Order: sequence, then C-alpha cells, then structure tokens
Amino acid sequence: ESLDFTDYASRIIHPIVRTLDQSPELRSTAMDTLSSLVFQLGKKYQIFIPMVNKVLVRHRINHQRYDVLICRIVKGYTL
Amino acid sequence: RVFFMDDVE
Amino acid sequence: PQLKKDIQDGLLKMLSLVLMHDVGSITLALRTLGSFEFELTQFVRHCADHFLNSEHKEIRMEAARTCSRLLTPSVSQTAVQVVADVLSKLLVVGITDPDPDIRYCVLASLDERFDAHLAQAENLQALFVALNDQVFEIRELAICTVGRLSSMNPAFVMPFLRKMLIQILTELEHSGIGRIKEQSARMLGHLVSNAPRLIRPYMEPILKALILKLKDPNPGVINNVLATIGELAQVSGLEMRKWVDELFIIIMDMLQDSSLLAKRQVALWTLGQLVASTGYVVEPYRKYPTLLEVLLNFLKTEQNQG
Amino acid sequence: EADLTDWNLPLAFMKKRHCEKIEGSKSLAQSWRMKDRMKTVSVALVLCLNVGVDPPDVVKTTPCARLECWIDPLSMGPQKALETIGANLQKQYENWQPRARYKQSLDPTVDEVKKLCTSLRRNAKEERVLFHYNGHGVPRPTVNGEVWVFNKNYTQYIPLSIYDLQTWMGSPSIFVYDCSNAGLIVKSFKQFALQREQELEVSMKNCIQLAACEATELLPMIPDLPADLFTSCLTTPIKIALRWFCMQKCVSLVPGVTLDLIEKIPGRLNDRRTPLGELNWIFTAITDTIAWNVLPRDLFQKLFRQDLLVASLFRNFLLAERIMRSYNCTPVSSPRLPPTYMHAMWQAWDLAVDICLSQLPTIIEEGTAFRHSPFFAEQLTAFQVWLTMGVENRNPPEQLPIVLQVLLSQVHRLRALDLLGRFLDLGPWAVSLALSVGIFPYVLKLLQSSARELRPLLVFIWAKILAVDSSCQADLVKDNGHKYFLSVLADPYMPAEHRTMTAFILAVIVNSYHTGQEACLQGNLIAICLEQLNDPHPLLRQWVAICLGRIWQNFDSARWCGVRDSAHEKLYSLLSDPIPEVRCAAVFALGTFVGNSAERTDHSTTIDHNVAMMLAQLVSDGSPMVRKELVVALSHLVVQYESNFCTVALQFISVYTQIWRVLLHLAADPYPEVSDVAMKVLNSIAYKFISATVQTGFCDWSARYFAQPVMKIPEEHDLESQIRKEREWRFLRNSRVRRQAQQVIQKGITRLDDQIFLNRNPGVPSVVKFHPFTPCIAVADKDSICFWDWEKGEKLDYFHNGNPRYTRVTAMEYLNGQDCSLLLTATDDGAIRVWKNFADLEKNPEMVTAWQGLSAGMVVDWEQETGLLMSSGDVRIVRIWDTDREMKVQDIPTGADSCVTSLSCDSHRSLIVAGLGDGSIRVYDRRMALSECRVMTYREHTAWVVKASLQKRPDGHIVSVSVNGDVRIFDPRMPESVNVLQIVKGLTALDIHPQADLIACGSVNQFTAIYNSSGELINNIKYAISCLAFHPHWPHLAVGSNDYYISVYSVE
Repeated sequence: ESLDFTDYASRIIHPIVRTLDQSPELRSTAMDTLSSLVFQLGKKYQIFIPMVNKVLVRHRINHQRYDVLICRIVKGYTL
Repeated sequence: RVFFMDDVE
Repeated sequence: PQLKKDIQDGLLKMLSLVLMHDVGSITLALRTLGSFEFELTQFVRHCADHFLNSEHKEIRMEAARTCSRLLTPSVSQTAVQVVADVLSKLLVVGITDPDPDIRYCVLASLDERFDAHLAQAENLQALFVALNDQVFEIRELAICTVGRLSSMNPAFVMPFLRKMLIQILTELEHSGIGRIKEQSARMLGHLVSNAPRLIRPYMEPILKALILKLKDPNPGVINNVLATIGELAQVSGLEMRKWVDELFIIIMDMLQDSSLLAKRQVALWTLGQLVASTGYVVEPYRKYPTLLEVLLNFLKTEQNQG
Repeated sequence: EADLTDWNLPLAFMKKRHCEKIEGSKSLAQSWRMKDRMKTVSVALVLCLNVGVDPPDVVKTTPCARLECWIDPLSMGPQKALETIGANLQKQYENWQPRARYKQSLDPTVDEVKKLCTSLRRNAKEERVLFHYNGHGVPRPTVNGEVWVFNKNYTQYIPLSIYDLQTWMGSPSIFVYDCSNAGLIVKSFKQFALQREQELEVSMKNCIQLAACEATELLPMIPDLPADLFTSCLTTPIKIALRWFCMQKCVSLVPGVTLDLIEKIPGRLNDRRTPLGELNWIFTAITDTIAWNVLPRDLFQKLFRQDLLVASLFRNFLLAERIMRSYNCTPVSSPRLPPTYMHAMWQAWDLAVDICLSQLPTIIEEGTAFRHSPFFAEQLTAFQVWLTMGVENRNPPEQLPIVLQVLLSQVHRLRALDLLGRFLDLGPWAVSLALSVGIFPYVLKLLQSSARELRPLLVFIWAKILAVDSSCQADLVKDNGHKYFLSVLADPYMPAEHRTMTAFILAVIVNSYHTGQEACLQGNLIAICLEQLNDPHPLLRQWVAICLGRIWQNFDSARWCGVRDSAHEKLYSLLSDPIPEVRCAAVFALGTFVGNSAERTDHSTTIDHNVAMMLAQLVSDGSPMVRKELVVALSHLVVQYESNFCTVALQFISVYTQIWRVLLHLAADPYPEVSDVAMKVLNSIAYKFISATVQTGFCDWSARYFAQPVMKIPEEHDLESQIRKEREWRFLRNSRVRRQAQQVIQKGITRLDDQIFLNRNPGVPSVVKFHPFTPCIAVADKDSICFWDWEKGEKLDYFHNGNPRYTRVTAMEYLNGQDCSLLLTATDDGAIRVWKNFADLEKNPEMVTAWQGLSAGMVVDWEQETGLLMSSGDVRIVRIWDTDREMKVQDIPTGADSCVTSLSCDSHRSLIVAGLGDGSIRVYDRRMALSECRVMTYREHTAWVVKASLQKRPDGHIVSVSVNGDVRIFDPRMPESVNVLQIVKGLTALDIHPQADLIACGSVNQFTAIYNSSGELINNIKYAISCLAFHPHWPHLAVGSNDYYISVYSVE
C-alpha cells in the first residue's frame, strides 16, 4: 500500500506462485497479497498474467478482486 | 501561453 | 558440395514432413533444427505456440534454444514486427517461467544480435523487472545486458542503473552478511564492466566504499571486491590517481603472507590493473622497497600458472 | 533464365487510383481543441503565521522549524517579519503568475476575510481566484469544518466555517491549504458542497483544492526543512528539490556538496542557459512527462493545459507529494490524482540533478564554463529509438511532453522538429496524440522564425497537421503564417517535395474558407502557382492545379485575377498531361473557375465558352475519373447557364448544343458510376435544385496521400515481404510452365483427340481465352462471361457484361497474365472495360476501369511489354491507347473502306498488321510518320479475314485465312505470299498457336481440321464452329461449335 514494488515484481510473484502450488492452505492470503501487488503495479503486471492465470486454472482459484483487476487491466480501463 | 518560448526571432 | 542446394532442399522437405504432424522424437527434431543452418517464418510462429502449450520442461528448453538459434538472421515492417513479437514472447517466457534453468538459457540466448529490438521501452521494462530475480546468476546476466544497452538508450537505462548502483552500495555498506555482500560486490563488478560511462562520474564514492569494505576486520567477498577495484581502475582512466597510494598499501599488506583469505591471483591481477591504469611505475619501487622481493618470491612459491 | 523478363513487366491498371476506391477519408472528431482559457485574475494570500506565539495545540521542539518562505521570523521582529514573509510569498507567486492582483491578509479577522473575498469575487466574477491559506500559527481545523483566525485583539482564535468561506467565494476558484490537518478541510469542503447540491434541488468540479497533509497526518517538524514546506514546494520547486536532494543519502555519491553550496548556486530561473534555469526547465519537462504518462488525457487537459498557474501549481504539487511521502505526509487534491512518487522519471530527475550540481564546486571556485546537461539529448535519442521500431500502435512514447519542452529552445530545436515530423509520419493517430499533448501553439509560433533551415521541417509538420485536422486554417490565417508558406513555395531552390507539401497546405487552407481564399488572393498565390505550374513533378502539378481551383471557389476576385494572369490558357496545357491525376486536377480547377462566373460582362461569357470548348475535347479520355471530373465541370457549366441548356434540350424534344452532346456521350459511359452521375445531372436539367450539385471526393482522396506514411520504405522494395515471396513463387511457377511447354514442343506434337471434359453453357461461346498460367478459361457469351476450369471441371463465376442487346463481346484479353492478372473486355461498339477478381473464392467481380474506344465488330491486340493497347473495328482508323497515360498516342489511317476484321502485332517491333473485310491485309509501322506508317499492301483474298495472326518469332509470318478458307502465308519483307493453301471451301472460325504451328480450322459439317503451316494433315476431329483457342504455352485446344458446348483437348 505504501511502498513501490515495480522493481521486485519477480522476487515476490515467483514465491507467491510457488506457495500457491505447494500449499492450498495459504491460497486466500497469497491471492490477496497478489491482488494488492497487481493493484500497485497497474499495467506493469501484464507480463505475469499468462503464468498466474495458468496456475489458477490448474488449481481452480477464483478470486473476485484479482479477477476484476485483471479484467480492468486487459480492457485498459483505469480505476 | 503555458510555457515560455525563447529565441523565436 | 556438388549439390548443396539439393541436399538442403531434401533436408528441409524432410523436416517439414516431420514437423507437419514422440517426446523424444520431438526433442531430437528440435535439436536437429537448431543444430545447423537452414533456409523459416511459419515454423517460428508455429513453434511459438508449441513451446507455450508444452508442459514438458525438456521440450520447452529445447524449443527455446531452437528459437534462439533460428532467429540469427535478425527491411520489412511485417518481418520486423514478427521478430519483435517473437522476442516479446521469448522475454515473457524468460521472465515468467518457474524453471530457473529455462529463464537462464533464454536470457543467455539474448546476445548482441538482439540489441536493436531489445532497446525498446517494453523490452527494457521487462529486463528491469528481470533484474530483481531470485537467481543471482540471472541477475548478473541481466545487469550485464542492461549495462551493455546503456549506450543505445541512455535515457531509460542510466537512471535505472543509478538506482541499482545506489541499492548495491547500501547493500554493501549496511548488510552484515557474507553472501549478500559478495553478491553485491559481484553485481558492482558487473556494472563497472558493462556501464563505464554511468559509473565514471560516481567513481569516487564507489572506490571509497570499496576501500572502507577493505579496511573491515569470507574469501568470496574480498575477491569480488578486489576484482571490482581492478575493473574500476580501467574504467576510471587515471581519475583515481589520488587513491592509488592507499590501494597499493592495502593490496601489498594483504599480499604478504598466505594467511589472508584473498587469493594472490586476483590481488596480482588487480595490482597490474592499477599499475596499467594509473601509470604508477618506478615510484612504487622506491615507496615500497619490499615489493620487488615479494614479486620475485612469488616466482619460487606459487605453483599455479595463472 | 526467364525470371528477368517477368520482373521488368509493367503492371497496367495497378496503382492507387485503380486499386483504392476514389473517395474522401472520413474526418475524425478532433477533441484536442481547448474548450476555454481561464485566467487567475487575483491571488489571495492569507498568512495566519502568528509570529512569536506558538499555537497551544502543538508544542514545538526547542529548535523546531523556523523557516517560513525562506525567512526567519524571530530575526527581524514579529510585525516586520510578517510583512516581509507576505511580500516574499507574493513575489514567489508572481514568479509563476506575474499578472495578478495580490492582496495579503496578515492574521486577519472574519470580517476582513469576508470583505477581501467579496471584493476579489466582484473583481473576477467568472474567473478563477487563488485563495492561499497558511494556518501554522492557529490550532488545527476542527472536525466540524472550521478554520481558526484571529480576532481584533489577537487574544482568541475565532473559528471560521468552511461553508461560510465557500459562500463568500464563487464557483471558479482554487484553494491552497498549508496546515497540519488540511485533509479535514478538504473533507469538510466536499461535504458542504454535497450539502449545497442536496439543497439545490428543493460548485464542486469548478472548485480546486490542494492540501498539505491528510486529516490524520501532521506537518513535519524537522529543523532542517522549512516549516512552510508545502507552500515552498508549490512556489520554489527547484530550491526545495535541491535542498531535499542534498539531504538524501545520494549525497554520498557526490562529496563536497553542502547546503551552503546550494544557496550560492549561480544562474536564474529564466535564463535556461544558466545552471539554475537548466534545472528548472528539466524539472518542468519531467513533471509534465509524469503528469501526461500517469493521468488520463481528459484530466491532463483539464489540469496541466487549462491555464499557466494551475499547471505550474500541479507540476510543483507532484514534487511536493513525492517529498512529503518521505515524511509521512500525503498531499491531497480535490481531483484525486493517482500516486506518482514511484514513477521511473524521478530517477532521471535525480540523475540530472546530480550531474548538473557535480560541476558547482568548479563553477564557484575555479570558475569553469558550465556545460549543458545531456538530459534532453538523451531523451530525444530515446524517442528516436522508439520511433525506429514504433511502427506498431504500441504504448505511446513517454517523451512527447519532452519533445514539446525541447521545441521551445534553439540548441535542439532542429533535431526535435525532425523527430516530431518523423513521428507524425507514422499515421493519423500519432498526429492526433501530438495535438492532444498541446503541440499546436508552439508549432504555430515556429512560423514567426525566419530561419530557412526550419522551413522543410515546419512545412512537413504542418502538412501532416492539416492532413489530419482541417480546422487549423483559421488559426493559420489569424497568425498570418500563410505568408511563410507563400515564401517557401516561391523559392525555386526548395526541393519539389516540400514545395508540393506547401501547395497542399495552402490548398487545405483555402478549402471552402472565404477569409483564407481572399487572404491568399491578396498574397498573390495565383501568380506563384502559375510560376511553378509546369514544374517536372506530377504530384506538384496536380496539387498546384487543385489549389488554383480551390482559390477561385465562389470568389469572383480570384477569377478576375486569373483572367488577368490568363491562368485558364496556361492551365489548358495540363489537360494533355500524361498523368491522369494531373488531368483530373486541371479539369477540377477549370470547372471551379467556370462555376463562379456570377453573370459578368461579355468577356466572361466568351472565355466561359472557350473553356467549355476546350473541355469538350476531353471526351475521348481513357480515365473514367477524369471523365467524372468533366461531368462535375459540365454541371458547373449547366448551373451557370441553366436557361440556355433548358432551351437547347426543349429544342430537340451552337455552343450549348455541343456541350449537351458531350453530356449525352458522358451519360452513355461504360463506367457505371460516371454514367449514373451524368444521367442524374442531365435529369436535373429536364425538370427545370441546388441539391443536384455533386462534389467528387477527388480532393480529399488526394489529400489522403499526406495522411499515409511516406518516409518508410515501400513494401514492394522490401525483399522479405509476403507479397514479394508470393510474386517470386508465381514467377517460379510460370518459369516451370514455360520449361515444360518447351520440353513438350521439342518432343514433337502428336495427334490430339483427348477430350478433358464436355459441358454446356447458357449462351453461345463467342470468344474463348485461356489464362496463361493459372487453369482458368474465359468463355464469353452474348450477355455473360463464363469462367470454367479444365482441371477441376466446375463453374467458378458467372458475370454480366451489361452491354446492350445489339452489342456483342467480340474479343477478350488477360492483362498482366504473369501475376495479378486483369481481364480486358472489348465490346463491338467501343466499350472497353477491365475486370478484376474474376476467378477468386473470397472476392466478387470488380471493374477496375472502363472507357469507350474509337467512336467485324471490335479487334484488340494487347502488348504487355510496351504497355500499349490498340483497338480497331468498322472505323478506318487504328487507335493506340496507352494504359500508362490513359490517352491515345497515335491514330494511324488504315487507308481501306472495309472494316478491320483482325489485327496483330510483333513483340519488340512495330509490325501492326490488320486484316480487312475486302480481303486485303495491311501492315503499319508506327516508328515513322502517320502518312508513312503503311508499309506493305498486298491483296490476295476477297472475303472477310477470319484471323490475321502473326508469329512471335523474328521471321514473323502472317497466316491470313479468309471466309474462302484459303491459307496464304505473307511476310513483312516480301510483296507476295510464300505459301498458298486451300483447306475448307466454307470456313467459319480459325485459330493459330504461335509456339506450335498448328492451324485449327472449322467446318459447318462438324469437322475440325488441324493442319500445319506447310499444309500437312494431322487431325480431322469429328464432332457452326465459331470459337477456337490455343494455350500460350501448352498444346491445349478448346473447340466450341454452334451449340453451347465447350471442350479442352490435350496431346496425351
């Protein structure tokens, strides 16, 4: 919320997807953190969309806020 | 204007 | 080469027949396609979808190597757009792939041949994101590539490299960890080697920080610091004549006796680099009378050829 | 090999005018225009500093913060310090907005504030008024939404309701708060605005608010920073930025830098060449860059482009937000701006600041020459790198505001203009974005510069601008920059391309704009255009003609000036210009010159009749586009003389009679569109309103050329284009077909009796032609054109010629048969038309061009290599149409009463041989004069010559066969036939194959005799055989009897 993470996107995202793969228990918390990170990044997250979406399909993860943020980013709408 | 332009003749 | 054209046509027809349509055969076909030269646009676009929809790690890495080798012929706006899209897909693979080896291979494949396309803003942003990677070696390769691009697009690279230099310097100064400090010194050396123009104005603070690190009471960190000092000597170009005396004192003090964890090889190499860069000749003999004796004794003591 | 022959083949009827439909590109809704220009008339500076007394709410530290507006209050006494700080703050605000009424309130009362606000509102009722507040010396604002001020005795802090404050103020105004809890002020203001809105049923967007801190947050108390931090950032962004930079750890990168050095920095904020001005310029560029990159376009225009003061305030507000973030303070704006502290441009800002201030120790002590920072050069290099690959409509480059900033100065003005022009060359979207960013006023001011090196860049940029948006003509006239373009155009040393661009700009300026038309008439544009009217540049001539036509558009003064300059006589020359586009432009200009007679003296009537007669001879123009322009010009003529044409028309139910006959000829045009337009114009005459006038899109069609990119390499020249690879594949296939045909010929010719297929057609097959390489056969019927296949054996397409019942399709041709072939259809009356996409799956029949020719049936002999087209028939003249120029080149007399039954020509030579009904066969050589064109004239037949074909070999033999069926082989170098043969007493049709000497003869008794030139019997196939054809390469023969049956034969 307060800092900038445009530089350390990979160092957080790769552990996040790794944790999602390795632990269903922390799926909700990891997804919330990922959604907050995507909101902070904005259009910079478009690189990570395919891999993370594939992982979500692989684990049937359906989060409202992350999905709506992804939809807004793909559509290009800013809010 | 909004910005000062110099050296225009 | 009585009929090289006929041989190439037959080989291309065979490869087209094979690729028109198991896993080991596909791996062999990819190795063959990337091995030697051929005469290839639709194949590149189709294998672009192939490696995306291939969950086999071996297939993905073989396809990445084959794509890298096939893109060697790199004016058509259509073809330039095709190459740019393929390179963008290659970069998104080399950034988002969980496999560190595949990402490392993709980044290594990005040679000087892709400098022109890689200089674009999106590619530079992808590299900037990639620079903070989990794999330290991938970080070194990324920073080397970015510094190599500092002349093509200075406006986007020099500020980012300045920020990364600041982060590396504070890491070296504050982190009391051998591994972290060693990685910081290695990154600093790579930055010095690859971006002399950006670092030349900042030669003094970097040299002062390295000197302060040297005066501190792990062999890897000190060796990396010595190597970075040696590179900075070449980069500065006589601009460090003020500190050559202190550098000589420290290097000679650590050079005598083998108790120091630093290897004598890197110490001798960086002493030579300092001598070459600063033009400091004859005077060190007078200032330091044991220097000649130590150098001659190294001929009788050390056994490595280097 | 035979590839070079295919490569150097002109592609007839394959260009911009033929492929692209002629029309004007639709104009996009350009919203880049500024809706209104607001001005901050007056500035209010309320300073509740309370010097010498600390507010009870906050107990400051013993050092605390004592710098307010860079003044220490305790040094010079309370009242003197208060007055000095007020004056200094007024000066700081004047630095950004010198032209404003500044009234300072120093610890005022509620009544004083009320009176000041009312007075300032009365001074500027409909303009923005700045209300600056600094509540450092008063307690924090209450949750109720009140601001503490001083009473008369300065003994108690009297609250002031925000609702009352905004009641005193009007709608257009801005507010700046410098207090610990300005977030409370903003929240209260928004809540009270909402309350006013609720009350209004039974002034929020207009109001602008800036806040020093969030409601919960407090102002920093660090001794090093000034207490008046937010206002210092909003007023002196450079000074506070330098001070903040000299406090960060980054100073370790440059030792020997101290606040004392920062204070003694040389330079001013206005002199950009000085270090301080350089820093200010770089900071402004970076802040505008961040604003444009982050904020949306609408908010960007509303905030950073509406007025100077608001733009400066927000550009400083971004820096204030970034600096305040480091001290746990969040500045707040009434329009919520997305955070901008993380943008990468701040790293470039820090790098530039460090580079610039690294030289200060040498500047002050040693006194070196201050070198300019390379920041702008690097940014322009990055913009160039983007442009290098930025063909695709990817994310817009971040350097457009930087380009705008660089355009102001001169050191990099030329490079910036060059790069901006290259960027605008990309397409309409790039130019629209450049208009959005606010490049228009600066490129308009660039016209005042007299530097001759800027002329090409400026003219290119303005050509693109007018190509995208046409509303800039009024602004160009207002600036009087049209004189600059006149001077550019009147310079022969200027390259022809830039002069063409200048002509296009001037034509757009006067495009249906009276003020610009009369301004250019005053500017002597007619004479300048006439001077460069015959320039050896087709595009320049076309656009000069278009501009000249546009100048006298409903403007009698320009018409009179052209009459004085005899512009019509000089413009008559372009009517014979080889380029059809130039002819169309000249016809448009002449028609417009006619259309504005407005009933002048008899001289006008005479010159108008002369123009009508001059335009009447352009009826025999191959280009239907030029004929459509002739129709428009004749509509102008009609509307000028409606009564005369009505009388002439009623006469038939001598100038106007000839024009009416010309209109009748234009009505009966093979081109459907031109025929429809002419028929509508003629019908408008019969029922005799202004709605009948029709304007062609030719002008905007030509204008579209400047919209498309030009600087880029054409796709055709590129080696790796898919189009070039497809062309190479077709060439390879053609070469293979030729080689296989040669191999078959060398092996000899065997008996041909194989019937590939037998099919039935709706109509009688008149003429059959095979596509040379693709397996498509064109079979023409009385009212349809059938396209069959001899391999797939299926019907592909069924066309309708559209010719009247009496007329009949006589011949057929495949233009550009090597690749991207066309179909030439020549009717017996003279209607010649071109078909495209005739045998394609995903495309329908298309008619590229059509034009009446001449005016046995009609005979045609196409020559692909030279590109010449010749048509012959009942007329005693053989016309030579040039498809490149769309005009007849030569009209050789036949010198015979009988009609031309057949015609042929030899490649690389002028051996035009034409058969005749009487039996005699003439030959004509066009190399000499028309009277000497005829070479040999031998008469050895008395019958209609069925086919006077000629062999492509250098020793060309004319195998003439008449209705008598007697074969005679003539030669161009001999006066008598070499071989005489008699095959069939009554012959109906015959065809010959140049490669294989196989003379296929017909017979009324179903016999098909296929003999040799020597007369050796080969085949007599047993079934009115009125159509036979041979494949140009393969030994394929198609035979069609009286019945509508088609066959294709092959030699095994």
